[PDB]
Amino acid sequence: ADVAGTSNRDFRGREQRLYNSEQYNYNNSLNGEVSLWVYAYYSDGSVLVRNCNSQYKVGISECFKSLKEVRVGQNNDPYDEQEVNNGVYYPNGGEPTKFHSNAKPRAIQIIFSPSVNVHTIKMAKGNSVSIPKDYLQRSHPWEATGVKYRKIHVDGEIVGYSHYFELPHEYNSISLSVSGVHKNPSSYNVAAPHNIMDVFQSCDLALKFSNRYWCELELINHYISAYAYPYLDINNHKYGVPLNGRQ
Amino acid sequence: ADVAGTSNRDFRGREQRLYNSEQYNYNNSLNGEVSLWVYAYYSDGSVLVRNCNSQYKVGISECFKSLKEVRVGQNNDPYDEQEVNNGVYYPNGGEPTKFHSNAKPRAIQIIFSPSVNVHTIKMAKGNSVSIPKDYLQRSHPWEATGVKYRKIHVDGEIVGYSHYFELPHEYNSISLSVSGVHKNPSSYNVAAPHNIMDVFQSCDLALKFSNRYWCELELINHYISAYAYPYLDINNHKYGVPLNGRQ
Amino acid sequence: ADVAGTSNRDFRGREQRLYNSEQYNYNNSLNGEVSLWVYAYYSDGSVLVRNCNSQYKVGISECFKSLKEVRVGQNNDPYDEQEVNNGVYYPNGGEPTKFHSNAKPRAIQIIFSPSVNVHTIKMAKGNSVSIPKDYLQRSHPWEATGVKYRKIHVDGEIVGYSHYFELPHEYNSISLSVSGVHKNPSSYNVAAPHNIMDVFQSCDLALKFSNRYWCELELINHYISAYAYPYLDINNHKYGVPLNGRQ
Ligand SMILES: Nc1nc2c(ncn2[C@@H]2O[C@H](COP(=O)(O)OP(=O)(O)OP(=O)(O)O)[C@@H](O)[C@H]2O)c(=O)[nH]1
Ligand SMILES: Nc1nc2c(ncn2[C@@H]2O[C@H](COP(=O)(O)OP(=O)(O)OP(=O)(O)O)[C@@H](O)[C@H]2O)c(=O)[nH]1
Ligand SMILES: Nc1nc2c(ncn2[C@@H]2O[C@H](COP(=O)(O)OP(=O)(O)OP(=O)(O)O)[C@@H](O)[C@H]2O)c(=O)[nH]1
Ligand SMILES: Nc1ncnc2c1ncn2[C@@H]1O[C@H](COP(=O)(O)OP(=O)(O)OP(=O)(O)O)[C@@H](O)[C@H]1O
Ligand SMILES: Nc1ncnc2c1ncn2[C@@H]1O[C@H](COP(=O)(O)OP(=O)(O)OP(=O)(O)O)[C@@H](O)[C@H]1O
Ligand SMILES: Nc1ncnc2c1ncn2[C@@H]1O[C@H](COP(=O)(O)OP(=O)(O)OP(=O)(O)O)[C@@H](O)[C@H]1O
Ligand SMILES: [Cl-]
Ligand SMILES: [Cl-]
Ligand SMILES: [Cl-]
Ligand SMILES: [Mg+2]
Ligand SMILES: [Mg+2]
Ligand SMILES: [Mg+2]
Repeated sequence: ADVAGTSNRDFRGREQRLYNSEQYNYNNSLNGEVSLWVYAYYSDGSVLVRNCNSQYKVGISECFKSLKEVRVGQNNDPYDEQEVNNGVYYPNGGEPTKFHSNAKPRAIQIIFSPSVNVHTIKMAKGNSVSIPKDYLQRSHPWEATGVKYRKIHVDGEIVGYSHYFELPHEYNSISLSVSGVHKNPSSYNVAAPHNIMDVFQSCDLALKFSNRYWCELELINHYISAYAYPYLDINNHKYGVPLNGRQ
Repeated sequence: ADVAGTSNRDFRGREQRLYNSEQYNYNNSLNGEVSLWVYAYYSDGSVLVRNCNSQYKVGISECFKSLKEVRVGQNNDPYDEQEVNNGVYYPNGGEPTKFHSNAKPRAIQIIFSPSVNVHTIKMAKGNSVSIPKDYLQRSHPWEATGVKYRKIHVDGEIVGYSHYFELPHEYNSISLSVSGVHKNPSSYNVAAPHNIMDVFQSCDLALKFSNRYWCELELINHYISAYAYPYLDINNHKYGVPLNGRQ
Repeated sequence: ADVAGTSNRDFRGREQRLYNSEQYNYNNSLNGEVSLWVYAYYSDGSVLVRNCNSQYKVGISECFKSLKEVRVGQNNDPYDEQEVNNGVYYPNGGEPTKFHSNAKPRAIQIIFSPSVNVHTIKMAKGNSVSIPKDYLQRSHPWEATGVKYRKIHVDGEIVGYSHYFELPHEYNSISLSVSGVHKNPSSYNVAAPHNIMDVFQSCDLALKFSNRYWCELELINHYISAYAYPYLDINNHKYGVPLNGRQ
């Protein structure tokens, strides 16, 4: 046989490159996943991830309470934190023993898989009682924020998209929903009658994941890297696995 | 300049009236919210609200368990109340220490924003195991109850719609889902192929809110009134903010 | 009058047969329910049921954590079980006091009502972090498993469909979503524009039920049999109520 890495008959080499290319392009096919991660960062350094993986379109919807840090199996002062909720839903509306709950997110990162079309991204960053813009009567139910999404590049390939905003002020008390649609460069509407019921089933079939990791290092190591997910850390370091045309 | 309140050149006055009119009519545009509140009233006077706010259509789905009173951070006798659940799912099916759980709702109020079309309202008021009408085989999955919805009028304007039913009998053990569609007097189908994927995204983007307020006064003060929501209290008093054509 | 059971004028007899036939065929009409049960079996003999009942289509979506046994109001070692979660999401990723959590399901049974079309059934049996097939890039978001569904026959009638798989190995750590579409032998697309918004409302109106029964006997007695649901027990015994053309 020919010698490895010296000719066009390194079929092992060609097959490796095709395997990676097939995965990248399958993901971008209408058969492929579109994935969304919402990361809530807490002052103790831990990070809640909410993930959804689905065909055609994907989303996550959270309220003020559901974004708050919960240390499973540890003390979370639930009565006091309910009083925090009451005090955040209406000024002077509760009697907690604290001014600022350390369970409040300090920041949010939204990351999409590279199979999203950024022009379809929508976000409702609402107030603490789940209104998009102060009052329902004046609220568009979303903002289209795609132009703010940064490309996560690795080795010249887009491995994902990130929108990051901090919540450093005392009044940064939010509710949050996010939605994105899978790329479709064809003119075949996946939600027209020939395929519409499959998009309804995709709403059923969407897989969700949630966990609170004790720090960003642990998240990077045992979540992001373990499962070939894209990420951007606090030092602007990019994570992900480039696949198209690559060995 | 002209003197305030004496001529057609009170532009401040005209702008105020337009601001309010724009909010009312924006809410009724296809860009606007449609909102649903389900209020569960408990014997201790507290009130659970479940709220969802979304474009195009909106709904809430609850089971017997999820409607039960939960006092966050206080004693809820969870084992005993699981035995209540077992005893309510099947007669003589549990061993709780009580005949009637005070966590059971005594009444339900359903309120829609004025941007709902009442002809589209649907409700599945089911039994304790989440069947609409005793057995699945005979169950239509909803009832269309719009004709029972009362207009909440303030200053001659419809600020919302209410359907209220008490659950005063021991056998009033329910599951509950409710759905309504945003007004659309145009013939443009928001869920036809030109816009269908946006209605799917609206399912993602819908913002939800839940809280248990200690009484109806507190609910009126720090929830309803605070956020310009419609309401009807036990004394048939109407709450809401009239906007169309008004300063 | 004629004597009972001796002539074609036993109208009581004819009405009984029609009552049962009407229920069976109503269930199969587009007005009827389609229902899904996911049963998670635990080593202590208890069984979690997740049920959804809806028009047009139905589904259930669970993650690794949500399938785990929870004994309401009893000790569940929540910190230790969070460490189990960490150790199952990534090998050697936690520090629980155990090798195998007895809260892990030992098996799953999926049962559909007889009103499902088995060709529409889809399942995403994913890994512990809610990826269908190890990595998102290579994942079709479902498998179509209808050919594996067994008919639950009683008295020669199909009363439901079952797919059952055990999880007996230590590496059988899963996430799970399932979806099925209601029979529609007509060419009228229930999700084409004439009726599409009603299918969106059906997503709102779907009723859900969850409970953990202490054993299969109790499940059979107070859940399955009580509410005329189909079932298949560990001894391959079939349960359900035959209705079509029957008294
Ligand atoms: N492209 C490129 N890579 C370099 C160079 N010098 C060092 N490198 C490293 O080599 C890596 C690329 O190697 P290859 O993947 O084999 O080269 P390639 O440009 O991708 O070409 P093919 O994969 O064969 O089509 C990069 O990730 C760099 O870190 C250079 O001059 N050009
Ligand atoms: N319309 C009306 N309001 C009265 C009358 N007497 C007292 N009011 C009070 O005045 C309020 C209405 O005042 P306005 O809003 O300035 O009058 P309007 O009828 O709405 O007329 P415009 O807003 O200028 O178009 C009502 O809410 C009443 O409580 C009356 O005779 N007619
Ligand atoms: N069909 C049938 N059933 C039998 C026979 N012997 C005993 N059985 C029992 O009788 C039951 C059926 O009785 P029926 O329902 O009155 O008879 P059928 O065949 O359904 O006929 P119709 O309901 O009158 O149309 C079955 O469930 C059997 O358990 C037999 O020879 N033929
Ligand atoms: N020294 C080099 N000279 C020429 N091309 C390079 C070199 N290093 C990498 N490349 C190529 O440049 C392209 C972009 O790779 P690069 O490493 O810059 O991506 P990146 O990870 O986004 O970079 P960075 O994260 O440092 O901004 C790839 O096609 C890669 O093969
Ligand atoms: N004394 C009055 N004479 C004439 N018109 C009035 C008077 N008070 C209010 N109105 C007008 O009548 C219309 C209805 O207002 P009204 O106060 O009756 O509404 P409402 O809050 O639904 O009343 P209620 O709650 O007392 O039944 C409004 O256009 C308002 O401007
Ligand atoms: N002894 C019998 N002779 C003839 N027909 C019978 C007899 N018993 C039942 N049947 C008929 O046969 C058909 C199938 O009934 P059967 O009792 O076999 O259903 P099944 O409950 O699926 O059976 P099994 O669970 O024992 O496999 C029905 O129409 C029934 O009326
Ligand atoms: Cl494709
Ligand atoms: Cl419009
Ligand atoms: Cl029909
Ligand atoms: Mg290369
Ligand atoms: Mg006026
Ligand atoms: Mg018979």
